[PDB]
Amino acid sequence: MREIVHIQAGQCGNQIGAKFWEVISDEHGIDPTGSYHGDSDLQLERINVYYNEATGNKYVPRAILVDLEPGTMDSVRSGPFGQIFRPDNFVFGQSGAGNNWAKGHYTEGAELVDSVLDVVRKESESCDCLQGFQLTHSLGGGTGSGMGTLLISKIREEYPDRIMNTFSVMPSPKVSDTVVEPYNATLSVHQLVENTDETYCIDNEALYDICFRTLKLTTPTYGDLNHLVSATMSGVTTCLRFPGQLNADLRKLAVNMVPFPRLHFFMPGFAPLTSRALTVPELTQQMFDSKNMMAACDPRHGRYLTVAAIFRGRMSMKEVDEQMLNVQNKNSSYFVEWIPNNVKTAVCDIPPRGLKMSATFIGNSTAIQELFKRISEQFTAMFRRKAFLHWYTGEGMDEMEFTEAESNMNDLVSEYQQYQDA
Amino acid sequence: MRECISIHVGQAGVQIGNACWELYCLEHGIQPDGQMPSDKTIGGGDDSFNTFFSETGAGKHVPRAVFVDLEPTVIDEVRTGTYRQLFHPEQLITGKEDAANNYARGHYTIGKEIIDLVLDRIRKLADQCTGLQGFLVFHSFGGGTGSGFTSLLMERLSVDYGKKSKLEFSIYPAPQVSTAVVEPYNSILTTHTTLEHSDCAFMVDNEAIYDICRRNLDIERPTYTNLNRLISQIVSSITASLRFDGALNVDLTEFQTNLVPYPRIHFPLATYAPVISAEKAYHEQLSVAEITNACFEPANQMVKCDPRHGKYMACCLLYRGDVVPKDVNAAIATIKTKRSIQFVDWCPTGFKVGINYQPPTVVPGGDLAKVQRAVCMLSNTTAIAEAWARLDHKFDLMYAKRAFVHWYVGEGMEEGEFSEAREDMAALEKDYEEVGVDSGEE
Amino acid sequence: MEVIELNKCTSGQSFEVILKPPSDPSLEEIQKKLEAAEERRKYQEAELLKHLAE
Amino acid sequence: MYTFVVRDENSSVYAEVSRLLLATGQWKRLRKDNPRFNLMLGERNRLPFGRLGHEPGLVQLVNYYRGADKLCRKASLVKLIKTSPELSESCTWFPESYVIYPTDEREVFLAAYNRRREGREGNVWIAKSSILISSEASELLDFIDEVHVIQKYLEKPLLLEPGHRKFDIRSWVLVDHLYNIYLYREGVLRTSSEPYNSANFQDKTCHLTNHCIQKEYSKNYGRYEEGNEMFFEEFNQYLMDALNTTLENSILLQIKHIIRSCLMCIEPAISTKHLHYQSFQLFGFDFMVDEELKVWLIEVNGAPACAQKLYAELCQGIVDVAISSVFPLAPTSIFIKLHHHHHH
Ligand SMILES: Nc1nc2c(ncn2[C@@H]2O[C@H](COP(=O)(O)OP(=O)(O)OP(=O)(O)O)[C@@H](O)[C@H]2O)c(=O)[nH]1
Ligand SMILES: Nc1nc2c(ncn2[C@@H]2O[C@H](COP(=O)(O)OP(=O)(O)O)[C@@H](O)[C@H]2O)c(=O)[nH]1
Ligand SMILES: Nc1ncnc2c1ncn2[C@@H]1O[C@H](COP(=O)(O)OP(=O)(O)O)[C@@H](O)[C@H]1O
Ligand SMILES: [Ca+2]
Ligand SMILES: [Ca+2]
Ligand SMILES: [Ca+2]
Ligand SMILES: [Cl-]
Ligand SMILES: [Mg+2]
Ligand SMILES: [Mg+2]
Ligand SMILES: [Mg+2]
Ligand SMILES: [Mg+2]
Repeated sequence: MREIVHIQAGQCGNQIGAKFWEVISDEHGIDPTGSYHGDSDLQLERINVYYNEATGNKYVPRAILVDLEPGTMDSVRSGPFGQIFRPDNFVFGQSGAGNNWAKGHYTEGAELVDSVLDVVRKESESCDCLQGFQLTHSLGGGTGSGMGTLLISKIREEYPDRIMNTFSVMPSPKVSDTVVEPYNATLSVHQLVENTDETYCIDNEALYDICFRTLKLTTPTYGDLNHLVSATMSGVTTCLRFPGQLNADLRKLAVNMVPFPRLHFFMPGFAPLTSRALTVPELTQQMFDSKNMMAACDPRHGRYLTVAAIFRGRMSMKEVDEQMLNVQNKNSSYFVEWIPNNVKTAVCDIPPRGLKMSATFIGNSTAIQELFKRISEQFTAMFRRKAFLHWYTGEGMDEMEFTEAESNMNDLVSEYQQYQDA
Repeated sequence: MRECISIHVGQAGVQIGNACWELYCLEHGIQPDGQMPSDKTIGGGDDSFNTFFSETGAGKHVPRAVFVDLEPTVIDEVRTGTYRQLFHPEQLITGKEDAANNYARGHYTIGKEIIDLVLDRIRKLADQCTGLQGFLVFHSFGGGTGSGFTSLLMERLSVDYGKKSKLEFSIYPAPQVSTAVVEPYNSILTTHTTLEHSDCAFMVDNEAIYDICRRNLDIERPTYTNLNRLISQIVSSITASLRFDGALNVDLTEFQTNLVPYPRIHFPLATYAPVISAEKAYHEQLSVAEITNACFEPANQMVKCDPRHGKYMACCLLYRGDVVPKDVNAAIATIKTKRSIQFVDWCPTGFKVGINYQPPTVVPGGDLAKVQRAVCMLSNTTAIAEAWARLDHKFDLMYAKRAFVHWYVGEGMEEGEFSEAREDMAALEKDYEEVGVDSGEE
Repeated sequence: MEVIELNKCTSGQSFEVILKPPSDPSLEEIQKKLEAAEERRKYQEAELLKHLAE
Repeated sequence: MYTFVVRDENSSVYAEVSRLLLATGQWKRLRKDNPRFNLMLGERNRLPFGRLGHEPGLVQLVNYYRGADKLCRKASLVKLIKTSPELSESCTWFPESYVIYPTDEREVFLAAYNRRREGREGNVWIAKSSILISSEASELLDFIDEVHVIQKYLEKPLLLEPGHRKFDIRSWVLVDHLYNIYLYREGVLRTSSEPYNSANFQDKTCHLTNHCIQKEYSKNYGRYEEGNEMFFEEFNQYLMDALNTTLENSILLQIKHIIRSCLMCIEPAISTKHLHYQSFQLFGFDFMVDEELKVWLIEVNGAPACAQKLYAELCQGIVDVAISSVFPLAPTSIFIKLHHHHHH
């Protein structure tokens, strides 16, 4: 359990993926040319989880960049850290996917997927002991969503005993590109329910609200949304990236977080929310606050099956333990009683850039059903009139596949509701 | 002299082992490079310390120890630290990926792949013994390797060394330092499969140790290092009789004989005093009466429980330091008129007492103050079953919903193994109850 | 309260004080259990690859 | 906010205590199987004491003392008294008692029975378990056969007037987590409304003073006081008017002595002073008084009720001294603190 292979697919996937690499490269002291210039050994101890070491003490992200059009990856390559990525790990077509899951999954994506897998295989081949994969993508478009889930299936077939983890951006009318997003997201969710072990549900609804309501951003851009995402992604991978006891690899995280295989969709949260001194008590209260959650679900509307909390910075561990106990002891009703001691806490001395201390929240809450119900309602409003379906049937799909995807997502909802009441 | 082989399994087992051998070296005057000046017989011998150490012609004293972990980072630290010279490479065994806090993964999936190797490396140690007594096995209940690989090892050890005794030092799970929600599952699975293979097991609840460190060492937030230094003192107190001249608990068999009349009920409670902070500027040294009295306080036990509401089958007192029998007997007489000490009808109310004149050794720069006298009581009391009750309840809460079970089945373990293990624990709780217990708006 | 079996040596002493008197699976089987579990992992994996082939 | 769980729904006292804790607004009740509680109001039987005091971040308290059953079980109390030096077989405030199985104290019982029978001494005993009054041993033994205790029956009770009637005194005693012993200032007399008849132990309505019994078999139930309960102000006035003495002097001194003796005897066995969780418990001590104004202990109850008109006050006293002592909220104590330190 050491190496992770990172993949980022499509426009959203690549934009947030690029930001993730910028952020953690800074945290690990790796500059845009892959040279190390940090002042702490904590930085390099587990650097091999995410980076290969090339010649000249150069560190290279174990990262594969995928798209069905070149535009966003041209931008990535021009980006500040664009030169750090391995040039042969850019795999792209020219056709685009037109926000169409069928094109990403069955036609345009089909034609490209083998070459992605050649690169993945070359990455896995140099791994001393691959843990598994993390994928960044959105569910509302065509490439990240349709081709991204195609990839996950092929990867599982080839590495069926490795962990699959995703950061999956869920669409919202509030931050929407096309009307077919609910279709692409429902089709993708069924894939995720079956073929990932752990999925961070990143809700563009939540991201927008935080930017608007909390950060006082009148007109949030995708860039502002991605600030929150990259901050969250750094937080939730801290335990994989730095020496530590708890959830230090992807399988142990799954074992701590997933009591039933399908219910592996996590609501992440972060504090303090950023666009000059925070106390452990304040971090703890803010990390559990709905307003700090990146999935637009009311956690008081459900129950926590499991929780992982990660605190970063120099702070009193005694105080951390006290505050974490205080949260559970004073709101014990929201933690299912049939999983004793279901909240685990890690502390890492290195804080993220620009903060003295911070906290990241990963919840497996039954309230996540609210996010799937929302997608399900939007899907049905259209599907009942078969609206916009020609875009999909034109790529060889039939309606039955929509009925099935819908049924399985409603099953998922019913399954959360079951443990909410147990 | 008859040799004992120590086996350290998984992170808790390995790190506790590290602490113990450090302490053993200090106690016997063995240097980090393995040399032992005071040992005038170069290159061999059958002194009492040779029970735990072999010797090279170069005069190096080598722990009769094997370290096993399914991932390398913890053992790599043994290979690279102070006592790296102490151990031969073949004594330190690592895999590449761990058991992921999953008993089934440690026991079936990864266990199957490394057990023949581990056994070969133990065989090598055994072939150096002229009269192997048996095994001391250190591991956690909660980890995947600690739980799952140990049970597999213990099964096979009974097959390949059928006449040898096996003692355990086992770390019982405590949420304040634990790293997995499923630790109750792993504890119960490993206890079930190990029960028939272990002759005597000393359980240490991390909660008890944690609180002793907070309360008596004024450590605000104890680390595994704090905890392991204290555990190693207790382990040393327990094994001192195998490593020094004496006439009590002089061989592994005597542990069962003195502490375990009923084979299944083989978990003695350890109680230790005194634990004093090295930072404590002014400390009044405690008497024999005071440290003995402290053996009957729950706050000093390795497992929090209430021996007053239980019964004893046996009690041993192990002293280190300035202690003579007269004061022990005076202490006991007095304690007997105050404490509730009820033995079962079929055992004599008495104490086996061992005294080693050398006071406890403490690690330079450690948390523990040097004291003039210390004691470790080992009592086989039914009250320790409180800890099984706690575990079994947690197990029941999760298992009723099959929470996390799919992880174990996915490793090829059958679900039936959960309920079989649980049934055995139920039978075990019942056994303690029978041994230990007699028989509205008003 | 009687003391008994007092033994003394340079390094220490031991004795007993009474306050009152009274009132396995073979290697074969182990291997078969591990192989049974391995077969089960194999079957579950084959089922998976079949489902992915479809 | 403090938290508590309720595990005996049939308890009137703690139902009232629960009612009160809520009404403060600083206590919240959890589901009975939620482990994150400060306070357990526990079940009467097989309370899981082993699962208490293992919740990081919570000081935990329970309303029963593990081991107090030794005092609160007929057979146990007899054994405890005979075998404890501080009480002893020679103890003077507990009637001669023997434990009889259907070890068994049979031959020892008969020996004292015969002894009385030969000395002409009055020889009525009472058998009961967790009731037969008789002067014939054979009957006593034969009834049981069909664990018990046989107890010298107090042939010479103090009889109230008018009524020529028997009674027993209930005292409520709260022992807190520090092992302070608090005697509630209000006790109650459970009276028999039927004149005492010593030439017929067959009809037991005039011989056994239990509320339930007088509430059925007694055709004068409620005749002298409501219901069959005389309280202390009145009983004291009676003692002053009739016997020229006070309740304090003739009776209560012995009661306090007995209560303290019993509880101090078992303190080493049940104290939670250095324990990872803490206990308190409310006890119901039952007394009889003879015509010499001598007090005898009959039994100790581990899960008592309270007299209707006293719940409010006693139950408030419970949260005051037993609960808020451990978990303080954001007089003229109703209790008498039983303490005494004679030097010798
Ligand atoms: N006292 C003490 N307990 C420890 C130590 N290390 C881990 N533990 C406890 O052991 C349990 C976790 O088991 P580990 O030994 O770390 O796991 P492992 O045996 O290495 O097994 P895997 O990592 O799952 O393969 C938890 O209850 C920990 O709190 C240690 O050094 N000292
Ligand atoms: N948070 C975030 N969401 C994005 C970004 N780009 C696109 N999206 C969302 O992703 C969905 C559109 O899919 P996209 O990734 O652009 O299509 P693809 O290239 O075919 O995968 C919509 O839900 C958009 O709101 C981005 O940079 N950040
Ligand atoms: N030794 C005795 N002498 C006289 N009366 C007794 C004696 N023992 C019991 N009684 C009567 O029987 C009643 C019930 O007995 P007791 O054991 O105190 O309560 P319970 O049977 O309700 O547990 C008492 O209130 C008392 O009136
Ligand atoms: Ca083409
Ligand atoms: Ca030698
Ligand atoms: Ca055996
Ligand atoms: Cl053998
Ligand atoms: Mg787009
Ligand atoms: Mg490990
Ligand atoms: Mg009564
Ligand atoms: Mg009664």
